[PDB]
Amino acid sequence: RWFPKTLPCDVTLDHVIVDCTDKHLTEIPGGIPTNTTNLTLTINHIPDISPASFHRLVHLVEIDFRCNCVPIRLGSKSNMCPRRLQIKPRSFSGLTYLKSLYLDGNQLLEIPQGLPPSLQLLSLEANNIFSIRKEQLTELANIEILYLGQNCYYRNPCYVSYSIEKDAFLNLTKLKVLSLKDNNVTTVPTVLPSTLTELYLYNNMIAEIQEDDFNNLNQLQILDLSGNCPRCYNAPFPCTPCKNNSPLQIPVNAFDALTELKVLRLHSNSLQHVPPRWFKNINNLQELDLSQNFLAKEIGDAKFLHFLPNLIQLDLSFNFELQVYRASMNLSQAFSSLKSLKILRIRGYVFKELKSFQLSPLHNLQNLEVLDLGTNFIKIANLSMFKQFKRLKVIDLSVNKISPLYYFRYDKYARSCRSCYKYGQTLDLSKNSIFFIKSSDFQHLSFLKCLNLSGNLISQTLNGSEFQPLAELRYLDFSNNRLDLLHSTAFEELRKLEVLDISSNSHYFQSEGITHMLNFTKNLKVLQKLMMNDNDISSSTSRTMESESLRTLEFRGNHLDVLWRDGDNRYLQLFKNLLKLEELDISKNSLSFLPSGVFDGMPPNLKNLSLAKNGLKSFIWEKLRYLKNLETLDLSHNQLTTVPERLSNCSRSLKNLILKNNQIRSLTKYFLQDAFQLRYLDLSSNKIQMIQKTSFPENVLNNLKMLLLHHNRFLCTCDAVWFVWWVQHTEVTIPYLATDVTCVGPGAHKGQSVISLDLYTC
Amino acid sequence: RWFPKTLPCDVTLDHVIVDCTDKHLTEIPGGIPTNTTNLTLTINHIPDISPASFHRLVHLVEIDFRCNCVPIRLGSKSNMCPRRLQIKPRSFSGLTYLKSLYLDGNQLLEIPQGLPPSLQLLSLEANNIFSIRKEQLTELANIEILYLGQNCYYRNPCYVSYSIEKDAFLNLTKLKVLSLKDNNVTTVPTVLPSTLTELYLYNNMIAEIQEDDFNNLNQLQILDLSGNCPRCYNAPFPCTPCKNNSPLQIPVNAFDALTELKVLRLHSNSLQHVPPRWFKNINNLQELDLSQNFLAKEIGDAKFLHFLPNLIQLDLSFNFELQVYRASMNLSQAFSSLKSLKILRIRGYVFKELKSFQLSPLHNLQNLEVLDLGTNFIKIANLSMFKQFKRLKVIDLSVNKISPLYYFRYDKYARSCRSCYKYGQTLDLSKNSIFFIKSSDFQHLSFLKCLNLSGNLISQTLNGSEFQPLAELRYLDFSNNRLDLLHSTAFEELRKLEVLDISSNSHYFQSEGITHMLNFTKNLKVLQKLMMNDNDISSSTSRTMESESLRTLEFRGNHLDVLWRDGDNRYLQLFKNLLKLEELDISKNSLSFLPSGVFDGMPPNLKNLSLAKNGLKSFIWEKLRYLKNLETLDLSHNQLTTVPERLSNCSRSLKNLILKNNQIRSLTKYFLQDAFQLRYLDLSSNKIQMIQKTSFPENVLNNLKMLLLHHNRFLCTCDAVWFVWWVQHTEVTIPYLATDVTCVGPGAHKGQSVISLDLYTC
RNA sequence: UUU
RNA sequence: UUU
Ligand SMILES: *[C@@H]1O[C@H](CO)[C@@H](O[C@@H]2O[C@H](CO)[C@@H](O)[C@H](O)[C@H]2NC(C)=O)[C@H](O)[C@H]1NC(C)=O
Ligand SMILES: *[C@@H]1O[C@H](CO)[C@@H](O[C@@H]2O[C@H](CO)[C@@H](O)[C@H](O)[C@H]2NC(C)=O)[C@H](O)[C@H]1NC(C)=O
Ligand SMILES: C=CCn1c(=O)n([C@@H]2O[C@H](CO)[C@@H](O)[C@H]2O)c2nc(N)[nH]c(=O)c21
Ligand SMILES: C=CCn1c(=O)n([C@@H]2O[C@H](CO)[C@@H](O)[C@H]2O)c2nc(N)[nH]c(=O)c21
Ligand SMILES: *[C@@H]1O[C@H](CO)[C@@H](O)[C@H](O)[C@H]1NC(C)=O
Ligand SMILES: *[C@@H]1O[C@H](CO)[C@@H](O)[C@H](O)[C@H]1NC(C)=O
Ligand SMILES: *[C@@H]1O[C@H](CO)[C@@H](O)[C@H](O)[C@H]1NC(C)=O
Ligand SMILES: *[C@@H]1O[C@H](CO)[C@@H](O)[C@H](O)[C@H]1NC(C)=O
Ligand SMILES: *[C@@H]1O[C@H](CO)[C@@H](O)[C@H](O)[C@H]1NC(C)=O
Ligand SMILES: *[C@@H]1O[C@H](CO)[C@@H](O)[C@H](O)[C@H]1NC(C)=O
Repeated sequence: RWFPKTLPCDVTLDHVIVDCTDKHLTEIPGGIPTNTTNLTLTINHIPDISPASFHRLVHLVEIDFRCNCVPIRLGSKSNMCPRRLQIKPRSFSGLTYLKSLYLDGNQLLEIPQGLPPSLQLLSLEANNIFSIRKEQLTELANIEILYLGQNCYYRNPCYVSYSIEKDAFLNLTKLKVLSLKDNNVTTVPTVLPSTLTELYLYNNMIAEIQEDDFNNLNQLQILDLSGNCPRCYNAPFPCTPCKNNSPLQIPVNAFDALTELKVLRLHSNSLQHVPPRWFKNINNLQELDLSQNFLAKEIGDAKFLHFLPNLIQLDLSFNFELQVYRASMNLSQAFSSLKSLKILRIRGYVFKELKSFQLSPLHNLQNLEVLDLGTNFIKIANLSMFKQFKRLKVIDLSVNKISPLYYFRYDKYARSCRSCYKYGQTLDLSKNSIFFIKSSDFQHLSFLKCLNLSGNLISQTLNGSEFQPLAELRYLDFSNNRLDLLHSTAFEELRKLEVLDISSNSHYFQSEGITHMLNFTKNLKVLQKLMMNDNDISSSTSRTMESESLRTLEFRGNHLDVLWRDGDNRYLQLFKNLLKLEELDISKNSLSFLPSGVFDGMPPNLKNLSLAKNGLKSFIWEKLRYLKNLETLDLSHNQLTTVPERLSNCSRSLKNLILKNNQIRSLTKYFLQDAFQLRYLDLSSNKIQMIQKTSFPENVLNNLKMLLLHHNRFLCTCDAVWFVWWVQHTEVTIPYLATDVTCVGPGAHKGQSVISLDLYTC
Repeated sequence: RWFPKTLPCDVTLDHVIVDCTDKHLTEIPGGIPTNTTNLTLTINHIPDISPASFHRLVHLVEIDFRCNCVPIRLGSKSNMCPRRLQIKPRSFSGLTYLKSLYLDGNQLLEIPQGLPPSLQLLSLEANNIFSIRKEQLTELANIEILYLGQNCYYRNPCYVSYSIEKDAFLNLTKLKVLSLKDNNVTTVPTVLPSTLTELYLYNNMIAEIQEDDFNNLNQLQILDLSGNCPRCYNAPFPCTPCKNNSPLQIPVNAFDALTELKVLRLHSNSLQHVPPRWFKNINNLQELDLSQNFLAKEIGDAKFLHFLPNLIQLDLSFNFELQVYRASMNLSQAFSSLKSLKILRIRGYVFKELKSFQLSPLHNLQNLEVLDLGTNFIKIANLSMFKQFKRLKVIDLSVNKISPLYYFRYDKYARSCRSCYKYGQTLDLSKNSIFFIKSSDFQHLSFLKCLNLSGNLISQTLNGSEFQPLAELRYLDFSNNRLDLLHSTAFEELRKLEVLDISSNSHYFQSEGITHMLNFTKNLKVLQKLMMNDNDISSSTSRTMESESLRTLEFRGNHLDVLWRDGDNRYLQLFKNLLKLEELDISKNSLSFLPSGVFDGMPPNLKNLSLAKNGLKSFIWEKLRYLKNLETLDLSHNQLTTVPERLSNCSRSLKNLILKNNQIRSLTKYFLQDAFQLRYLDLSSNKIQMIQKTSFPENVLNNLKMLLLHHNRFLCTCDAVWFVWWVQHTEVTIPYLATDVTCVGPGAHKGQSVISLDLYTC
């Protein structure tokens, strides 16, 4: 480079994007390009905005000035904002091309004035604005999107009811989206402009809908009235219900004007009845969320479903009656109306026994993909019943009591300041009480692609006779179980098995004297991936694992340290006969060193090797000559103190060397000499002081995709003159260059960034 | 003190004990007291011993010079010993009073010569000495104890058979203890001096005992011949069996001379028969270890037990037949002979069903205390059977398959280089497959004091009707289960319950929508201690826990960070009504801060409080005024950067302040002013540079039991003059004062210990 | 850093 | 650091 970075911001270029997110700034920086279209300054501590702020920046279409002063309870309690953001007059009115402005999370007291007529989007979430006046909104003639939420709630209280003048929004003739969520609003702020497409009014104090409230809103596609007269039972937040357990009162004709309506969410409204009359003039409804109400009875009746032939998703989760364990699930025949239904969820209805007939109302739903009966405390269920449901993508019985955060969020859509479904048909029996299994349990289920048994009781000496019906099965998640690997024939029946997870089945590996057989993988002739993480495996009766197919083995969280104890050669070839193995994760095996033999004993095609988080205190680098196809080596989070004298005499194939979080204090004189194949190198979080040219030749350095250097101990004396220069001028990506690549001394420069460092005197 | 305090060694004083264990020394230090009786230099890197080594140290009775050069595979692989310890002539022969010498782990090639005639004990374990000659042993006329083991085994191989000359030990007329374990010895080194009391010959290549091998050893109390013709099945180390699965051959009359013999260990000898004839002349046998042999059949017969009326412990663990799941436990009636038996262990016999009668041979054993049938894969057992065994201290069924390292060590006695039994009768059902429970399961067991159900399947909504027979129960370990705390009546039946462990029952706390009732503790009117660690508790339907009795609550590894989320007051009194609570562990709750109300909401008698390992980034010290009985505060492993301006305006009662492992860079000007009650203060592993007198006044400092200062960033300039002086002269214990309390600068003194620092120039 |  |  002719001139160094200097600017503390990622200047991408598409549109000219300047991104100064979380750069510990107290002023907008100098040097921002004149052609800047989008400028982001979110999470900084810039205490004011003036006409100087954006003076030259005439082509700005977007300003993201979020979270420079987030409200006290929302922010960090180490770094509390002492004084609200100040916005002086005239700061925005120069900006003719400005289309989006984001001033959320700045403790603003009022809608900021003097905004340009070009503005289409204004976002003021998480401020202290709880009174909307018509006069304050006339600057927004041309506004289309308006976020006003999260200014009066339990985490950012205003201590009063929210106030919106009569007809405040009406003369916003182009307004499409309006969000007043999380605000302590008491009524729908009539009259609303008919142009509205989305209206978010959830988590508020609206006790009633008047029948003229949505009179003119023909174009409305999304309505959310959730959390008004909330159902408070086991709320993980402060929850005040409406008096007498009352519901949100919605006149039978309240929706008659909403012809175009695609999404209606009535989550947590304490509803007991879903009067069919609501939906008379709503033909095209696609999505209905009725979760967290009191509709256990209404689900038996449910006449309203007769008016919903277009409905793709219906949510009836968490409608149980308190203190009531129903013996079964009374589903309405009405459900058969729901011709278009792709997704149905009925978690938290709370019943003991599921029988095949209770689901009969759904048998003809042609488009049905997802049936979710999770978290129902179901104790009894003949799983063969799902023979009818071969066409379903997912059948979720997760969290039950079978044995042969989302619904409880306050605001799941809240914005920040910053799987095996793809294998085919899936039956999720996770987190259930299944202690024993046998073939009959899976009879008529030969269609299943993924079976999830994670988090059951299964404490069984699997012999190959247990999943015998499941010959289409590609994925078995057997994690968080108590597999007893006595027989090498475990899992051999699953002849189509591509992926097996036996992670966190440590129980029986923790006790001495117990025969385990890790050689069970010869039998599984299509197995691509095996996960046996966190099993505490320190003993094995067989001494090799063999497979012709296995590409990936995750072996983290075991005791290879015991198996490879110095002077015990028995297990040095444990992975040798995994002949296709490209990827081996042996991180967290409390390996303080590697005996000779470990690398010779690796399989031939090893591409990607993780020894992360072991406590490695030493490492013979020369032994990487045995791993002739090695491309990524992960030695992160260890106690290594030195790099090889010559990486090119260790491994000519290595592209990615991860050394972050070690105890390296310098580099060897010719470290990277000749390592032309190297592309990525992470030396971050070490204790390096100096780096000379001999170690980091330009030949090799300038071909790196990335070089990570942050969190070291750089000495910024005139001995550092080459490195400081090189960093300052190189094209090579070096993340955190303007935040965490800093000098620690000498004196003057202590704390100073290497990129700002001007060492004239040399 | 008049003089620092410069020797790098704990000078205890009883006998004058000088201990320089692990002090990174390369020479014996100067200044060792002339009256030194015991000197320890184990784990250092002192490369030789000379007549200078001990010149002045004339009263020495013991030298522990262990592990200054441990063998390559036994030692650290970062810091491998480059060259064996050298012992020059005349180094020991000045020491007239020397009685013990420990030169283990120094890579010595030969028994060191020139030793004094006063010497009673010589230890040479973990060296490279594998040939014993008579000539080399004549210096030891007066030796009583001789450790020669661990010079030829898989971890420290000599590559040949061990050699002992005929009659090598015979002219050691005072020899009592001789250890040749772990040595590749092929025969008992005859003839042995009759004076031998203990003889350790385990883990060797001894295929046969000749009948003259122990002819003259009337005084022998302990014999160990274990691991000779080892049973190699699931050995966690390299194990070579005798050919044809042969046993260690022991002539029927081999023990006839051993009249005094108290302990006989025949562990891992591949024995099939225990011929009664062995024990004909051994009256007083107290301890017999027959574990890891092939005695499944012999246990049915077992005629030899008839000759063992004095036997206190019998071990028959791990004798199962490979590939054989016995339907029951064929115990001999012979067992009834064992009148004196206190402890019996029969782990790893491997059977399916235990019935009450199989134990009938033991019914009259009056002195029986411990019956251990662990690790037997027992699937069925009526636990009421133990009605007969009310007099037993412990009944261990740990590691089984019931549902209504030790035996596998190489050398368990190997030396290093450095519970609820007390409640009464105990039934350990740990690590079993018990999924459901009910009252009948515990019928006739009302005698039990401690029940251990740790590590079962138990996934049940305990209602108070499950342990109803157990009214003497003082201790329930319910850990590593799946408690479902739906009912507040859980555990109320156990009216004598002093201690309850529901730790690591996180399963059902990890899923949303599930009602949990932490208020179950009101009912339990004698409960002293409750452990509910590692439960992931982030949701609770009740908002208080009440108890009149509870002294200790361990709540580590939960989510108080969610329960006390800023702006949610509901849980701020969660512990208030634990009225007798003296001790609260709320470490590992990922608490980045504490909201106001947390300390006002603590119970009145809180004495010690742990907030360790939370990520605390700040802390209002002034709110410790609410904890008027606080005595220990543990804020270790957090991100705190400052201490209070005045600890005495925060808490006048605090005795023990633990601040280790934080980010403190300086102290407040008057930190400890007036804090006369303070006794312990740990400031170790921070980033402190200077400490002035104003912060650490003498009147407060000199009353400390302990002050921890290591692993800081001390700047050793003339500004440090008071602190360097104070550290140098004080009586107050400061651990690691000569190892990890060091200057980091300026220049000259970088790395130097504060205690050696001479500041004349200031 | 003899397990 | 809007969950
Ligand atoms: C939502 O508005 C209500 C009232 O309209 C606020 O509740 C009042 O709070 C003040 C100060 O705490 C009390 O003195 C009053 O008793 C309350 N009035 C009524 C009528 O209930 C509430 O604080 C607002 N919510 C938030 C989160 O700010
Ligand atoms: C124990 O002694 C045997 C000799 O009985 C040693 O085994 C020899 O090892 C060398 C390796 O260099 C072989 O070439 C010999 O042929 C082996 N001989 C036999 C008879 O097995 C053994 O190494 C010794 N054990 C240890 C642990 O040092
Ligand atoms: C087969 C049922 C009981 N069983 C058993 O006899 N054995 C035998 O126990 C011994 C140790 O595993 C061996 O003889 C082995 O074959 C067992 N080993 C394991 N791991 N699990 C069992 O359920 C079990
Ligand atoms: C009691 C039998 C089934 N059951 C139940 O009805 N409930 C009810 O389900 C709802 C959620 O826990 C509540 O109404 C609760 O009372 C349950 N809650 C838990 N935690 N565990 C059960 O086994 C269970
Ligand atoms: C830039 O701004 C426009 C309008 O605000 C927006 O639609 C676009 O996605 C923004 N692009 C980026 C990368 O921020
Ligand atoms: C199985 O269920 C658990 C939830 O209990 C989930 O974490 C996991 O991703 C699921 N497994 C797969 C393969 O989808
Ligand atoms: C697995 O291991 C043992 C040898 O330790 C052997 O008995 C068994 O037959 C092997 N089986 C397979 C399927 O590889
Ligand atoms: C000191 O040495 C004697 C004799 O060698 C020994 O018996 C004694 O226990 C040792 N004491 C201590 C405190 O190490
Ligand atoms: C219960 O059993 C486990 C062994 O599985 C043990 O760790 C624990 O200490 C035992 N509990 C008590 C209270 O002794
Ligand atoms: C608190 O009590 C004592 C200090 O008196 C200490 O031994 C104990 O381990 C401490 N534990 C916790 C959890 O605070």
